Amino acid sequence: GAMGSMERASLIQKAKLAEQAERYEDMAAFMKGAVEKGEELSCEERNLLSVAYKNVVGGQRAAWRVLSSIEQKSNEGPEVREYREKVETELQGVCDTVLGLLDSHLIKEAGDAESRVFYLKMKGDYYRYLAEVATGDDKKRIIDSARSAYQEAMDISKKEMPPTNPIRLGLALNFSVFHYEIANSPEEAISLAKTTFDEAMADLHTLSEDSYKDSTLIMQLLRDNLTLWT
Amino acid sequence: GAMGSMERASLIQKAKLAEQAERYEDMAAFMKGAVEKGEELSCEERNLLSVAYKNVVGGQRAAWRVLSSIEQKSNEGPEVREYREKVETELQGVCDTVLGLLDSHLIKEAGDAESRVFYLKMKGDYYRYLAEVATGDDKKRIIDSARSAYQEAMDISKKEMPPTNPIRLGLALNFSVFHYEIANSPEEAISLAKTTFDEAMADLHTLSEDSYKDSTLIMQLLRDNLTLWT
Amino acid sequence: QRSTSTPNVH
Amino acid sequence: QRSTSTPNVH
Ligand SMILES: *CC(=O)N1CC2(C1)CN(S(=O)(=O)c1ccc(Br)c(F)c1)CCO2
Ligand SMILES: *CC(=O)N1CC2(C1)CN(S(=O)(=O)c1ccc(Br)c(F)c1)CCO2
Ligand SMILES: [Cl-]
Ligand SMILES: [Cl-]
Ligand SMILES: [Mg+2]
Ligand SMILES: [Mg+2]
Ligand SMILES: [Mg+2]
Ligand SMILES: [Mg+2]
Repeated sequence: GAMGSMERASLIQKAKLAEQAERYEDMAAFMKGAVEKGEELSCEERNLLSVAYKNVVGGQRAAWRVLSSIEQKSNEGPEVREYREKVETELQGVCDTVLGLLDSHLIKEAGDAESRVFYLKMKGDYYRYLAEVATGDDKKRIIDSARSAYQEAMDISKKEMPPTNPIRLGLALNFSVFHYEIANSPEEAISLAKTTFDEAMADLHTLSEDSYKDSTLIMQLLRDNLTLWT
Repeated sequence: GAMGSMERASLIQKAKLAEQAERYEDMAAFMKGAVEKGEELSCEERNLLSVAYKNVVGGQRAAWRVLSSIEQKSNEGPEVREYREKVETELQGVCDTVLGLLDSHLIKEAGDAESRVFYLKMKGDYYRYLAEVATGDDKKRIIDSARSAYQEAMDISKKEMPPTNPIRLGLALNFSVFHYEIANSPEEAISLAKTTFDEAMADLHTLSEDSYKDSTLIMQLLRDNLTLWT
Repeated sequence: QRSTSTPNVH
Repeated sequence: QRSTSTPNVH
């Protein structure tokens, strides 16, 4: 790859600079190069990978939603559809890149619970992003692949992590969004979000000194979705 | 080019969609393809070209300033300099693209005063952006090329446009920034900004129904720079 | 309104 | 503080 000649530590360092400069495509490129060195990623490095690609794909999803809304409202020339398809193809390409890195390099049987849950959560998310723009026999394959990855992550997180762990919380938040927005299962979504919030609250003393601000943020977002969904 | 097979009107239409989707690199690509059709650009289309490229180069300038500040503060590994040089090269490439389009296609002797002043203002701006990151024998060539383009624009605008015209105002604003930030001529900058504001105010009745909000915005920015500079 | 998912942080 | 130049509009 384009990053193959750079030392791993330099790639990490440049990803941090790219984050500071809000150059998220660069920072995704640096982190992909780091992943391709074939060594595990620490928690801090998983965060860099996550932030970079989420920023990239987030901007594409936002663009796709604008174009799709313009498109549907003109279904009430080919240019809107062509440009929406262009952005769509690029978004799919980024999700394919992430899902390929997860399968080729990051997801494995070894490693701590955080890493295993985090990468499986990632896999569920990027299948969910593919599902947001999918239609045909592609779309069934995609939705099940998302649910499957989320379910593996949930099983591990319930067995290995406290119910306030921010990866476990963020996973459950994102699975409940899958249920509501992707799987047309509002009751599964309210159920999962309610269980997750209540169980975190029931074992609030398990909050960690180094991540409680993240935990309490996700529980507030669970509550916001519950409010929106009821 | 990549846009050579698309109809001019479709390129304009897609630039407008890209603006709506905040896809400014796409919208710059569409507008460049439109320019390459070899027909004049209307006022509305000049605005599309301007908005697209300014957004692109603005993000690169912001990134370069972050990296340059990190670099200078570590002058008190090679990675910061290498990445700043990478962003620098990309910024220069975009300015070269704009300056090439101006020279190859847009700047000419014919056309109305607005178009001629606007493109020469553009040329001054993108030389100024090159000057922000230049150093050597490149840097003298660049600074004079900027001043030269701004001066041509000023001469035309003072002869052909009312003193509230927003292109004339924006040109004078940007020339005064050149004086202050690039040419180390604070007195020329305060002088130009003061003359420009006072002359617009003296002939305030020349405000146009279709652009007075733009005019009065630039005069406020002239006043802000005057306040900052005194 | 759209459901909220896990945000970017840190 | 940095000088302000012409902004993006419309
Ligand atoms: C330690 C580790 O493996 N991390 C990955 C990490 C930190 C967590 N996430 S997350 O689980 O998606 C998440 C994101 C945002 C919040 Br507020 C949260 F609680 C969890 C993303 C990457 O950083
Ligand atoms: C009609 C025409 O040729 N236009 C180019 C145009 C409209 C003006 N500019 S500008 O002169 O750089 C300018 C930008 C922002 C404001 Br508030 C302003 F008063 C002038 C940029 C492109 O649109
Ligand atoms: Cl297209
Ligand atoms: Cl680099
Ligand atoms: Mg080595
Ligand atoms: Mg498609
Ligand atoms: Mg034709
Ligand atoms: Mg250089």
